[PDB]
Amino acid sequence: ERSVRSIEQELEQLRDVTPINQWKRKRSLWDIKPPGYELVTADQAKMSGVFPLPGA
Amino acid sequence: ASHLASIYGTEQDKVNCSFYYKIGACRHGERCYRKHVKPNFSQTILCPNMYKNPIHEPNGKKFTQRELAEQFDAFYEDMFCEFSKYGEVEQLVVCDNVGDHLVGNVYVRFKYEESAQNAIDDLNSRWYSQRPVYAELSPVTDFREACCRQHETSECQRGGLCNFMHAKKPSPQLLRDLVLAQRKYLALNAAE
RNA sequence: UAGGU
Ligand SMILES: [Zn+2]
Ligand SMILES: [Zn+2]
Repeated sequence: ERSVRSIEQELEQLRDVTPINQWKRKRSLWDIKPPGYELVTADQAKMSGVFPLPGA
Repeated sequence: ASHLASIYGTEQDKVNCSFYYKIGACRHGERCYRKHVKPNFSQTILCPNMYKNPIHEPNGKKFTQRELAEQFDAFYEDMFCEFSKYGEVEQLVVCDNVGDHLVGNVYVRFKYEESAQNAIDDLNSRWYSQRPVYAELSPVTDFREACCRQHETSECQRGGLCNFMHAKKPSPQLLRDLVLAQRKYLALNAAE
């Protein structure tokens, strides 16, 4: 099959690029909750009304 | 005489909101009298008000032009990397408007429709920058029909209140490094 | 309920 050949034809051209699942993000703001909300889930926060969208 | 003409999703269509069909966000929202058809299957997802541009803050008038470019790249890098875990990302657009329906909106178009559904199912339970994440499927398909034409060349005379997407483009270095990094991640998961 | 077919 030519699939395995074409796969190990592109990996060599990408020998000096880091795959995106490895990329070290220095200060990623994901999953960062406001102070006190460590036990509050995201769904409970939206229904509480303390975090409204700009339209409302 | 080759095909019947139509006006679906057009500004002449008075029963469907043309702005929601092309841009994915209307200034009237849930109070609009014209139809907002929300797709059940879509390749594009919407995260409203995710990018808070520091220029529109009470104290963010202290950064230089080079510092602003690195800050926006830090946001786009943080966005593209996280969305890539839900499948292949075809395009990522960030809106730099101030209207309440388009300010800081983040659109992500996946390659497969199932990838988009799995993204909104997980993003609605996560946080970002001390705020809960709102995620939903957006009917946007072609971003060219949703971007402001007078904003690509020079600037739009309507300013930040334009109802079309004023997309803030990142640095070409980051965009290229991200597409190459995704291709390797997809190649390394195809070799099994 | 618009500026964009
Ligand atoms: Zn509408
Ligand atoms: Zn504009």
